[PDB]
Amino acid sequence: GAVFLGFLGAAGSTMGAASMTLTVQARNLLHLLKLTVWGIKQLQARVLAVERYLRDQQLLGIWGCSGKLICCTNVPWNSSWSNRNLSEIWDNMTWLQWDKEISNYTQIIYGLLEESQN
Amino acid sequence: DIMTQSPATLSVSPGERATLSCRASESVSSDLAWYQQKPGQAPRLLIYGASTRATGVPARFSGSGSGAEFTLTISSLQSEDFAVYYCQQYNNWPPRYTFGQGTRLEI
Amino acid sequence: QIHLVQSGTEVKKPGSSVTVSCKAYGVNTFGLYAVNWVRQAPGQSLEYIGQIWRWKSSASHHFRGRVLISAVDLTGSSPPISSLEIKNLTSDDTAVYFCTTTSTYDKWSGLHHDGVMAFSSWGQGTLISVS
Amino acid sequence: CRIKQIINMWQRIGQAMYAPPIQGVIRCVSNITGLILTRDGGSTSTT
Amino acid sequence: KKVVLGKKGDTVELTCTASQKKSIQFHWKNSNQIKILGNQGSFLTKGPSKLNDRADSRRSLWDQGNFPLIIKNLKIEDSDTYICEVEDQKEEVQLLV
Amino acid sequence: KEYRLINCNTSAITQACPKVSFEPIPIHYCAPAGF
Amino acid sequence: EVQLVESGAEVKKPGSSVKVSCKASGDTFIRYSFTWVRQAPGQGLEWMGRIITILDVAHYAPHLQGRVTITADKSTSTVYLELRNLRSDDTAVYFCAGVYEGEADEGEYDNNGFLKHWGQGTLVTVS
Ligand SMILES: *[C@@H]1O[C@H](CO)[C@@H](O[C@@H]2O[C@H](CO)[C@@H](O[C@@H]3O[C@H](CO[C@H]4O[C@H](CO[C@H]5O[C@H](CO)[C@@H](O)[C@H](O)[C@@H]5O[C@H]5O[C@H](CO)[C@@H](O)[C@H](O)[C@@H]5O)[C@@H](O)[C@H](O[C@H]5O[C@H](CO)[C@@H](O)[C@H](O)[C@@H]5O)[C@@H]4O)[C@@H](O)[C@H](O[C@H]4O[C@H](CO)[C@@H](O)[C@H](O)[C@@H]4O[C@H]4O[C@H](CO)[C@@H](O)[C@H](O)[C@@H]4O[C@H]4O[C@H](CO)[C@@H](O)[C@H](O)[C@@H]4O)[C@@H]3O)[C@H](O)[C@H]2NC(C)=O)[C@H](O)[C@H]1NC(C)=O
Ligand SMILES: *[C@@H]1O[C@H](CO)[C@@H](O[C@@H]2O[C@H](CO)[C@@H](O[C@@H]3O[C@H](CO)[C@@H](O)[C@H](O[C@H]4O[C@H](CO)[C@@H](O)[C@H](O)[C@@H]4O[C@H]4O[C@H](CO)[C@@H](O)[C@H](O)[C@@H]4O)[C@@H]3O)[C@H](O)[C@H]2NC(C)=O)[C@H](O)[C@H]1NC(C)=O
Ligand SMILES: *[C@@H]1O[C@H](CO)[C@@H](O[C@@H]2O[C@H](CO)[C@@H](O[C@@H]3O[C@H](CO[C@H]4O[C@H](CO)[C@@H](O)[C@H](O)[C@@H]4O)[C@@H](O)[C@H](O[C@H]4O[C@H](CO)[C@@H](O)[C@H](O)[C@@H]4O)[C@@H]3O)[C@H](O)[C@H]2NC(C)=O)[C@H](O)[C@H]1NC(C)=O
Ligand SMILES: *[C@@H]1O[C@H](CO)[C@@H](O)[C@H](O)[C@H]1NC(C)=O
Repeated sequence: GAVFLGFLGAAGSTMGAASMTLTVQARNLLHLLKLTVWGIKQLQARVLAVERYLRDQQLLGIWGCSGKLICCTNVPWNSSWSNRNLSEIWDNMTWLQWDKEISNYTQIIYGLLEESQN
Repeated sequence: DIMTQSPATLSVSPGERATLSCRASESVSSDLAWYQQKPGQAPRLLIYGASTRATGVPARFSGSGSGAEFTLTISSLQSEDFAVYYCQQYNNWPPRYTFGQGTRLEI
Repeated sequence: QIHLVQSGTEVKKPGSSVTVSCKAYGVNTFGLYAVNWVRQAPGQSLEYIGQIWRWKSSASHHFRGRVLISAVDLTGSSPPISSLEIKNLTSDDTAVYFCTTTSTYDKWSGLHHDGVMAFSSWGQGTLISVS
Repeated sequence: CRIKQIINMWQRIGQAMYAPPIQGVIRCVSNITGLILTRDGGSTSTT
Repeated sequence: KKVVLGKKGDTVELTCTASQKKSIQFHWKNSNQIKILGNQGSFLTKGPSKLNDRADSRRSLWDQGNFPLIIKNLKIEDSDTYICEVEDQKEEVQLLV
Repeated sequence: KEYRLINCNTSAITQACPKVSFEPIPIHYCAPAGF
Repeated sequence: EVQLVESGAEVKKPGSSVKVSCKASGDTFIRYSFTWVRQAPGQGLEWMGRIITILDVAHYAPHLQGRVTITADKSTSTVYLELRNLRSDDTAVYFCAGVYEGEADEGEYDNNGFLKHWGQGTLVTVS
């Protein structure tokens, strides 16, 4: 569960280069009494990392995208969510600009992705 | 909890070297205070730290020792060295600075 | 507690230059904040001029080559000063000028969109007449 | 440089008293890699 | 603003007050921006003024937010606006001798 | 309470004083999983 | 080097509260840690307690828990002792004693246990 840092190397570059770096940096990045306390604290780090990863996979489990690094769902865009030519999306923007831009539509998209499993 | 003196009574003559010693239960090794009290007087200090003289102390008062057992010697016992001799352990913290018993020297 | 203060009312000649000061009391630095100069013709609506966000001076396409926007940080005995110089004045620049400052510290704020900003804190008005 | 033993705590507001000093030689080979300065306001340049 | 008067010699007390009970950093200055007092963590710092020797603050009150200033030996040259700077509440009192 | 002469009992604690050693080692402030 | 003028001898009762002062006139009062030591008649010295002057903290022997209070005032330069629950054995000779501790106003406090300067001894009689 130490691959959370390797996500961040593609910040600043645009969305297509980051989408390639997803697959590339995912494939490449894979008895004294005072010592048992160190063993227990390192296990409490590792098991916490495993539980945070499983919670992040369970939140992708609602939407039918558990385990998939990239999935393509069945919820059509109402085009009042970034009414923009998607060449400009995948070439002129970074991910921080998306988290800023569609921030007021993201709970709506999450509700639709939950409701489109029924 | 601890402080006996190794003699009890020293009924000696002047000119004779005195025998004063102090026995403690636990190790101190630096903190023993020597006092001399004539009856009717405030106890004059002689040796603090079990190794040094105070102000106005004559050179005949020689204190020494280590650990828990200490010894003060008076070689030239004068006609004023008949009194009660006290030893005080002041090692421990928080302060519980107990005293010794006392040694009378009636001639 | 930004208490941004400008200079006073000025009048110049056509075909000349002018300079308007903008002292930024209560501003940490211009690295964190960003200064947007804007103007208003009498009776009209507010017309953008330029900015110096992240120490990159830039003016709009209407005003290129005629306008210099400079800044000195909070050094020593003076607060951060922005300044607006206009070369080759015409009689159509008689207007109330404003320097504005907004905070660019938080990326997920919403007051700014990649260097295009809402004007969260304002000056008080520097009128320039041209005769 | 003296050695003082009725100290003001920096942890909080208080005072502390410590043991008397130690036996022998104390060595404190260090590096001054910083300062902390303040100023004087006013007046009408000056120094 | 506040106005506090004195006559001569006796102590006089000025106050800041914060609303957090946290012993945060303050400073007491005058009109010419010369320092009079300064909290530094939990330590006291005077300033290079005429109140270098005569100013004092109750140290134990800082944990309750109250930040006093106590001036002793009120002379005629100690009548000036004194300023709390705590976080932003630049409080101004005026001392009269 | 009450109200300006707030009860400032300057308490005192007496503990034992062993003479300790003291030399500061470096410290690495790590961030947890997810940060 | 303070001279420690004690209080006068008193006549007390069983179950009373005696207050014995000790005026230490001389050098700086806060630089001197003081100590009350009693003397039973004919017997050895019993340590009662020790007050640190500038920290204003007093420690006591385990036999005198809750029944003795050593205070001091720095303007009067006076070290007061107050005993409650006076018993029959409390008829004894009491002693106030000081020692030089160093420049306690800024720095040094040597924490000495030996008693250099003494008072004069005051007999308190419980009758
Ligand atoms: C922490 O450390 C940090 C460093 O690690 C530190 O950051 C540095 O801070 C300092 C300040 O402390 C910064 O220095 C200032 O930078 C300002 C911004 O400068 C930029 O832009 C200007 C303008 O560029 C426009 O025009 C030129 C024309 O040649 C074009 O080439 C440009 O493309 C651009 O044009 C576009 O925009 C125009 C509108 O403005 C449009 O019209 C146009 O169409 C275009 O769209 C450039 O000149 C600057 O480049 C210069 O410097 C860079 C390197 O810094 C060089 O590479 C380059 O060659 C140039 O030399 C830069 O791009 C400056 O404005 C500011 O300059 C003032 O001070 C300097 C001295 O320091 C003076 O020489 C200068 O004249 C300015 O002073 C004037 O204004 C002050 C008040 O603002 C007055 O007091 C003074 O009297 C003087 O006024 C005079 O002129 C006025 C107009 O100029 C006029 O109005 C007056 O009437 C009077 O005549 C200064 O250089 C520095 O850049 C930061 N650097 C970095 C790396 O961050 C930080 O502060 C520290 N922080 C803390 C808290 O300590
Ligand atoms: C900046 O960093 C530097 C290091 O990068 C720090 O410098 C170090 O400072 C420490 C302490 O100042 C020093 O440690 C001493 O080293 C000596 C040499 O080896 C030791 O002799 C000494 O140990 C004695 O004292 C200890 C403490 O009680 C005892 O536990 C130990 O047994 C030794 O004591 C003997 O002698 C004493 C004499 O008083 C007697 O009491 C004892 O009974 C016993 O006989 C310390 O270990 C380091 O060596 C320094 N390192 C260097 C390279 O100089 C510096 O302190 C830092 N600056 C600050 C401000 O922290
Ligand atoms: C870093 O530290 C500096 C201190 O050196 C702080 O600078 C001070 O900032 C305060 C505001 O935070 C300034 O106070 C304001 O001054 C404004 C203008 O007055 C100045 O200019 C006139 C005209 O030239 C002079 O006559 C006058 O002497 C001043 O030089 C006032 O307009 C402001 O008042 C307004 O708000 C107050 C709020 O209480 C109202 O009461 C008023 O009615 C009015 O609406 C205000 O007084 C102060 O002047 C600055 N001093 C200096 C020396 O720079 C920085 O703020 C600080 N920065 C940070 C980030 O902390
Ligand atoms: C002092 O600085 C030098 C710089 O290289 C360093 O090597 C040395 O270890 C430092 N001394 C210390 C930390 O005691």
